[PDB]
Amino acid sequence: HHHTDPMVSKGEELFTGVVPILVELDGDVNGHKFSVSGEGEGDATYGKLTLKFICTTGKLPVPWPTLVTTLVLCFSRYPDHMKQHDFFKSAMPEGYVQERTIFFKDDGNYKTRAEVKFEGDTLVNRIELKGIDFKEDGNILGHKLEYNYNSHNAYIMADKQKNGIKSNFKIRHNIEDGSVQLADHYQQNTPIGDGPVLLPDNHYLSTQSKLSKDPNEKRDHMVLLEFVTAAGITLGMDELYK
Repeated sequence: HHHTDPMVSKGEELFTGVVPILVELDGDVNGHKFSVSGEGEGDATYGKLTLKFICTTGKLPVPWPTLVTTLVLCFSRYPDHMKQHDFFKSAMPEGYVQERTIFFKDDGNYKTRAEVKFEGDTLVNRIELKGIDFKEDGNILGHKLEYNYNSHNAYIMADKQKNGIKSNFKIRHNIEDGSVQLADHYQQNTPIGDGPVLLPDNHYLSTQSKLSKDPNEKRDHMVLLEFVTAAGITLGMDELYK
């Protein structure tokens, strides 16, 4: 890697090559307590994540797809002309707090708080999840969601007052009967360290995820292949290719 901005070189230097990932979640949804462990690898050069998650308490009391957004946007591919907008890498290695409220339309809410930071060479995502006001017969506690996932765009805006970022975005979960369960995401990220961070201009992250199962695995689990790419800022003075 070679950038003219030493602040960019610093972040890029930590996400060179393949980085091992640990994910830890403690959850309580309507008093159903559960835990999830995840392991895999991230490759920020390709925006590529490969993760396997296991429910360590037994059967997951909510559908796996409802946890995908909660269960490491520092592995996003930022194109070269946008690297000065990568908040996520700039906060490393001390890390950042990621907070969300997820409103399931006509159902309950998840509240999440995560610390994303390095423990030695390992990127760790440690999460507390609280779920309240879910319908026992609804799409979530009723397990009526399909085991699949769509492509989304998450718009990222600076919050200069907290030296962080915020995002609002909608996830669509396919229901078994061909309908859709909307999940409205509100997100804020703040640095853990007191050092400076890159505060971005408005842009979006483009996501694509595939869910699968390990045919040899007897525990309740999810295999996740995810790609994340930053976009929405164009290159040139009108223009390089014109």
